[PDB]
This record gives sequence, structure tokens and C-alpha cells, in this order.
Amino acid sequence: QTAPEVLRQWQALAEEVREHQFRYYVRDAPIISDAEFDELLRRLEALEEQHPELRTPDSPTQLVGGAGFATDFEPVDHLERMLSLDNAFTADELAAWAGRIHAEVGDAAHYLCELKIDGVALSLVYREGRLTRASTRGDGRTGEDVTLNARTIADVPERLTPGDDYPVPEVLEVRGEVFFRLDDFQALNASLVEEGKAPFANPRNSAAGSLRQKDPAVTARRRLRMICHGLGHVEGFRPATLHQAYLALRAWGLPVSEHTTLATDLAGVRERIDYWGEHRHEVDHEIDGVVVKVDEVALQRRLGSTSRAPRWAIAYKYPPE
Ligand SMILES: Nc1ncnc2c1ncn2[C@@H]1O[C@H](COP(=O)(O)O)[C@@H](O)[C@H]1O
Ligand SMILES: NC(=O)c1ccc[n+]([C@@H]2O[C@H](COP(=O)(O)O)[C@@H](O)[C@H]2O)c1
Repeated sequence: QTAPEVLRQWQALAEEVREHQFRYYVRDAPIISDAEFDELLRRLEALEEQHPELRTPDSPTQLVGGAGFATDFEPVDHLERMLSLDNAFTADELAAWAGRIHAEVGDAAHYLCELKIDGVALSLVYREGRLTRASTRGDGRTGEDVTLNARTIADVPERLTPGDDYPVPEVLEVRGEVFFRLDDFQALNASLVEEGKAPFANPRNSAAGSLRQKDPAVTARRRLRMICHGLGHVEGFRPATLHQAYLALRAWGLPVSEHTTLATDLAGVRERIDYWGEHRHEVDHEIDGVVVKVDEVALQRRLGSTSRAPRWAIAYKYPPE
């Protein structure tokens, strides 16, 4: 065993160094000067000379000076199973879902109405306010590790911002959608064609492909965006409602949509659906529908979920744009 202070110092220094290596090489966006970084690395190298067992092929020093940053899409489990959503395509279907909800929990349920973004699902995990893992949906229990790629998304903060009202959770699994804005999708296609590459047929395909890059620097060069729309496993945070949960996401620095509204009953839900039916074209990214969710966490627990989806939510899908 190496002495505890030595090990502590090495770990801390190596992590700080690797982070700047990632920020400089992958993102082309350093956050400390070249001089500052150089002293940092010099120090890590000194520590390793004094204790050569610390020099490993994985060290930011011994091996990885050019880069060692590749995504391999290895399977990684979600903390809580990621489900899909049941759909409704007609007024009748939606009313039937509402009725079922009424029969189980009466008039105690309110409905959060969110815009359904037609992108790529991404699950992020923050441990003690720090981003540790990001993965794809996969089969729901297990997805693919695209942590490095997710680290290049501007909207995804590496660290959560501490706030008076909302303390940083011990563990936070937050779900969101990754997408391109329409103008950015066109721009990307033009750039791809300029290099002799095939363009993407649609923004969803384009987001998926941009996200899933073995080399995260490719992802860093593209304007991916992310909007959080849900919660998985959480520790140190017990929001009464989804809407209140979104306020904490905001305080912490996570990206959330400004188009969400809280309806009190089905008439309110119906109004939002009719409204976005008329105005979804004005949003700068693709919206295929409206997701209706029982807002009260306790009611969500009661209603539960099936193996494939929540009973407490439903996606009202429009006709193709
Ligand atoms: N606001 C949203 N809330 C929940 N899920 C959303 C939202 N927007 C997009 N989605 C995605 O919609 C997926 C289910 O969609 P679908 O299979 O088309 O019915 C989710 O699993 C999410 O990844
Ligand atoms: N400002 C930075 O964060 C940063 C990080 C990594 C490398 N670099 C620059 O690139 C070279 C350093 O060696 P590495 O190639 O591991 O990073 C030096 O020119 C260094 O200043 C800068």
C-alpha cells in the first residue's frame, strides 16, 4: 500500500490533469492557461518519479499525453429502469387515459404538459454534483456508455451549481433528450457534403450519429443540445412534484424546457394539446407531441408502471409534421 496522503494527492492531481487534457484536446476549450496546465503536469510527473508504482499506462502522464479518449459504447446499467411511453393519437384515447387516472386517484392529480422532443434519449448520472456517466437507452436496463460524448455537449454541465434552495443531491440520475436545432442540422449537412460525406436524412438520425462517435472530438465539433425531461434514481432529493423537481434542475444548472405548463384537469390538457398543434412549427427543434404527466410524485408511485411504460404518463402524438 502507498501512503494515504500520497494516494490522495495523486488521485486528485491526475483527475484535474485528465480533465484539462479532455477540455483542451477533445473540446478545444481549455479552462486554465497553458502555463497553469504545464505546472500541473510537471507536478504530477514529479510525484510519479518519487513513487513509480503510481505511473501506470492509464496515468494522464505516462501514456496519455496526446489523448487516450475514445468511446467504446460498453454496456452500462441505468440506476432505475428507463421506460418508454404509451401513446394516444386521438381525443378519445386521451380521454380514456384520463378516466383511468381519475378512477385510481380521483381529482388529486394535476397534469404536467411537456413538449415531446423527437431526439435521442440520454441518461445522465451525477455523483456528489459531478457528472460520472451518460448513457443511451439500450434495452432499458442497460445502455451504452457515451460519457465522453455527453461531456462535449454545451448544455450538459460537468458540475452541478450549488444553490440556497436546492442542495446538490448525493446521487442524481436525470433523463433528457439530445437534439439539433433545425438550422444547425442543415449546417451540419452542408459541412458533411463539403468533406465528401453523406448527409443525414433528418435531425434525429443526425443527433444520434453525432452523439455516437468513437472519437468524442467529432461530437464536440457539432452543436448538440439537451433538454432534461425526467428523473431516474435519486439520493438526497425528494421533490413533491415533477414541476418542483424542474426548479431544482434549473438551480443546479441543468437544461430544462420553457414550454412546460401545469394543467389542473383534462380541459387544461386539451387546451395545450390544441395549442401546440397549431404552434409547434415555431419551435426551433422537432416536436412530435405532448407528453402528459401526473405531476404528484406520490401519485406516480401509486399508479406505478408496467414493464414497458409508466401508467402515470402518456404521449399524445400528432400527425407527422
Ligand atoms: N418531454 C418528454 N418526456 C418524456 N420523454 C420524452 C420527452 N420528450 C421526448 N421524450 C422521449 O420519448 C420517449 C418515448 O417516446 P415514444 O416511443 O415515441 O413514444 C422517451 O422515452 C423519451 O426518451
Ligand atoms: N490549457 C490546457 O488546458 C492544456 C491542456 C493540455 C495541453 N495543453 C497544451 O498542450 C501541450 C501539453 O502536453 P499534453 O499534450 O498532455 O496536454 C502543451 O502545449 C500544453 O500547454 C494545454
